[PDB]
Amino acid sequence: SVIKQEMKIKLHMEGNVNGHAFVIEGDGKGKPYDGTQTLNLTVKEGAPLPFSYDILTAAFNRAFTRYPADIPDYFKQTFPEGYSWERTMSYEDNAICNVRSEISMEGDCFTYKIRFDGKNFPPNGPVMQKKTLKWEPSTEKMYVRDGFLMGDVNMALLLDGGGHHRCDFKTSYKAKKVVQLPDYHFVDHRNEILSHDRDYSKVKLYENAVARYSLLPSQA
Amino acid sequence: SVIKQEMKIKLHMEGNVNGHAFVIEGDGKGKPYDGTQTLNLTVKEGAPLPFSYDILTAAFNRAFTRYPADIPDYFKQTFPEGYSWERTMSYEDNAICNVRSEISMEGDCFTYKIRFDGKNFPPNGPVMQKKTLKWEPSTEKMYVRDGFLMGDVNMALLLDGGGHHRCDFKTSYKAKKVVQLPDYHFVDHRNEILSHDRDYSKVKLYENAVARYSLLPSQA
Repeated sequence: SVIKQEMKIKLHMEGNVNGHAFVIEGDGKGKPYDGTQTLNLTVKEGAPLPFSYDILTAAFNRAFTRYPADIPDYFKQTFPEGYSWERTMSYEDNAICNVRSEISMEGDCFTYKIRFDGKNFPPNGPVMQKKTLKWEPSTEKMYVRDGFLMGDVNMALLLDGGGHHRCDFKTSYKAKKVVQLPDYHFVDHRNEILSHDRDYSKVKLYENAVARYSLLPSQA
Repeated sequence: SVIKQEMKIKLHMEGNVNGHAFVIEGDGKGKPYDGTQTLNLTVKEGAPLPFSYDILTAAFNRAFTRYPADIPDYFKQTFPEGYSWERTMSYEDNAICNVRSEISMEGDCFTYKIRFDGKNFPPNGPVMQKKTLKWEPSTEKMYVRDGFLMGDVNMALLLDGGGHHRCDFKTSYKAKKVVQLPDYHFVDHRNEILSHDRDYSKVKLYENAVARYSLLPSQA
């Protein structure tokens, strides 16, 4: 127990999407070993945000993932020292976001330092017209590369007028300390905005994440 | 009924990979409602194949998917008229495969006509050096686009060595008749070569495939 049953979170995000600068801070709590967490996010500059808040939410810590015992837990092993991750979000209309987060801990509180850059979103697309409703749930594919951990996930925004808008995430997760490396595996996610105000200047955000091998057995 | 509890398969693939021409035929059988199947495949022209057989396996029919009653089964509903699909396989060293399959039915037998083109495999890469061991199991994400069904999946080739070579599959599945369209969902896979002669001129190939929604409940 360096990672406790219950851990708090603090976070600072600096961002810019299609020219628009903003700053968001968050406070929250979760249960690393259950893989659940809840954050309260507050826009401190750049309100009201002229884009879909959904592009931001996965930026706001795989320490909150239920890991089974037969899969080494890359993320919980790197604490107290921590880790950082970097991600590219590639949208099917050629927008991209590049994100970096640096994760630390002190006592029972994680702290994140986040940079968020989005660009080339079409001005009449679903992101810039706030036409998204949520992220679908997902299955991220986890795999070791050059001594560290990668995660790739096919994501999808549910639009009103129930089509989808696809986005591919690739993330490199880098432990500060060397750790027992896991075999290829999956992390199932469901990310959800539970409540927001009109502007999305205040958001309550929840994630459930559960790591696993395939449900399907191997044939002899 | 139409799709029986047991359906036989016959197929014919015409292929080219890095300039090398080949033809493969196969016979076998499966259980469309269990999502299981076995194929016995034979290289008719182009032996010995100079590249990894693994790049071909996913080309060798989502009617072999166990669908739960609460998710419309797009693939079983298109029979007996059939369907076709078109796929890009995009490898991380920028090799690329483009694949087409036309799927038909006679009585208790599916027949496929497959066109496989692969190119830009680097000559010391693991595909042309036959350093691949298998695909990992995967989770394909299914969503409707303009009245048909797309499936995207992050795939990975386990390497003789211990690392992985990533490949992204994008597939359009086009039913030949109007059919009840499913909501966003997931198909889990595990494709496996069970046995092969030494040149892979004979190969016994197995797939297990089960459709579902997220394992994780929503939060209200």
